Amino acid sequence: DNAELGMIKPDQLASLNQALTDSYTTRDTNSILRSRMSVSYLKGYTYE
Amino acid sequence: VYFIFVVSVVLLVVSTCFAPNFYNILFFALWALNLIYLKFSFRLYRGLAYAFWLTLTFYTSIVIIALYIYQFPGVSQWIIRNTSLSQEWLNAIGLVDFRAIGESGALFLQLLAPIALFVVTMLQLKFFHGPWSRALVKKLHKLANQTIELLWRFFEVHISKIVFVIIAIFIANNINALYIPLVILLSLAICLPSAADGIFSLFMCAYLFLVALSKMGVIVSIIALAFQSIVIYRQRHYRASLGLPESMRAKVFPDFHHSHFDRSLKNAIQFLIDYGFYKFGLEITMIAIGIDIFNRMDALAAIQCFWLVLFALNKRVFVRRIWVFYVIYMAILYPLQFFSYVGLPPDSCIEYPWSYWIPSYSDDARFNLSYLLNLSIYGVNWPSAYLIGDFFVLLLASCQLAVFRREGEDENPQYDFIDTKKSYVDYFKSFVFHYGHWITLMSTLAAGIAGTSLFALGYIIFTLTMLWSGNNLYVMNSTLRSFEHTLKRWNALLGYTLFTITMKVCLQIFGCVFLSWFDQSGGWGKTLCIVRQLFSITCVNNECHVLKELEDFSKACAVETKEGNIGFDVIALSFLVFQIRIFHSWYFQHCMVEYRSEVILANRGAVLKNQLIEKEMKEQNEQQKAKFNDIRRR
Repeated sequence: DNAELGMIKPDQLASLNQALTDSYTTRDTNSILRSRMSVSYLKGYTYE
Repeated sequence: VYFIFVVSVVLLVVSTCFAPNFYNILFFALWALNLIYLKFSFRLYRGLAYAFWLTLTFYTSIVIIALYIYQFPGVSQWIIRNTSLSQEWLNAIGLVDFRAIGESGALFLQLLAPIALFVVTMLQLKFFHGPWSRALVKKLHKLANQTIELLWRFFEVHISKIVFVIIAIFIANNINALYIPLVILLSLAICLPSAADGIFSLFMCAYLFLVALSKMGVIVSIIALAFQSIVIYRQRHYRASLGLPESMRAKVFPDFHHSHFDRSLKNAIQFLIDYGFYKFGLEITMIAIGIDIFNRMDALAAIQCFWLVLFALNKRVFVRRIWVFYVIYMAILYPLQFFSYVGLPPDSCIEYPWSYWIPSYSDDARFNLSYLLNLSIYGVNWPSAYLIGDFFVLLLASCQLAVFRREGEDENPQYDFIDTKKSYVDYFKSFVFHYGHWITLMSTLAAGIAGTSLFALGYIIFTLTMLWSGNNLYVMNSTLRSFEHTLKRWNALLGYTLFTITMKVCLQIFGCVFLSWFDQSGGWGKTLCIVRQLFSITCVNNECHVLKELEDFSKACAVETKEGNIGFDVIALSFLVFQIRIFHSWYFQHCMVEYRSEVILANRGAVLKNQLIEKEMKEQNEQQKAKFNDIRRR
């Protein structure tokens, strides 16, 4: 609970998850695959 | 008979397999003049036979003795002092002291190679010039001779065409200054008949020579047209050997009497495609242009977009002459298209006023536009697909044009045939033609459904309405409605496909034009989006850049980025127009009328036969079970 070693609020997790998806560009498919893999990796862990 | 070819190899090889020098570039030139003189004529063949007799050999021997005497120490400085020749000019000559370098392995290479070429060329000169200039193993030999004759026939048929393709992928790969006056003469070659084949080919041998001299892969082209002239001479020699006419016959030998092609498999197999003649040219060019539309996807292709429309909606005899204008309207587009393509090979110092006319929108847009109108831009690297496509369509048009010049043509389906009901090859072809009007023609329409467009919905509704009515339409032969129905089909599956493919280029150029015409606050372009969600959308080409504002607008718009008509539209159009000029006549009408009577027939007749035969089966199975119970019991 202390600031030195604290948990992650759902607000920060939601913001990071939203940030992960918007980093791509419409044309490039490598960006599509990268965003797919990164979001799949990130979503594998709950906020706990 | 062929050690002259083994010789050939050696001279060229020795001259060309080490650093270039004066001796080496002089021999190369002599080889080129020898090939040119062979190209000139066969009495020139006899004269070049007289030649070897007196040249290259004495020049090879005196050069050998000169380099040998120069290799001695001390005499080099004496000669330098006497003749006042600089050392750099002596190295350019090639006469260099190898002992001072210490590379003893260099000396033996050009002490064994020129001597070997000398001895082999004396052996050839004193031997070959007499006889050559004067003129189940047995089953295996016969088969080998048959295959040799067949491949020679195919070569003399289609080596003339190959020399065009093997010379054009070369220029397509690499473009420089020393190619501009070549390709134009190339455009002047196919655009004219064979009456100048001896002259224009020489025009090749004169220029690709000089560009090689400008150097200090091309040799593949040299041996290519040398082999072309070789077979040209050899076919005439073989014909004169057997007392055959010297005329250049387009038809090798009427085996299956052309229209008697039906004969069988290997019987048709040949003129089946050999006499492709007509089928070939016409339908395949309507397909060469279609496949070219994908390779271009630019505004330059928009001009030829409607030229095929000019053909597809009129009878062949109706627009016979205008297509003769068309084949020459592209015979002159390739040369100045290439002329613009090159522009200034190394560099220059001059500006472009087209850009000046353009101002106040975006820098990316003018680059995209200049790419789409396909004219010159400094430093832009271009692919090679456009050149090959234009080259192939030009050849097909010229071939079909020769077909038309050979003969032309002076209220019903005029052409008709006869019946015999099937034949292996035709058995196969007739069986697939019977169902072709149903699944082969409409699988392409199904691909059009897969084409994920609003125009795809246009296909969808039509085909759904056609599946119910046309089936009963063809099988009944509606009186005074046959030509009317076929015109309906023309407007239905021929007019619509071209009518929806014609915008497939200008809508994408619209999407590629002056950056933005869609992205702000309130209420205009959410309905200009509902249409741009499927109308203008991909504007896809593999060379473009965008800016931040159009990057955000596209992020909002969410385009799939796959709308090119290559997948589903062109291959449907091509099938439809491969069908149009064929099923409008020939057996089609026979089979179309074969569809009506059969109705009444199997409708009220084999029905009772069927009920009766099912009761008949019942009877046999009944008796069999009775018997087995008896026998099990017995």
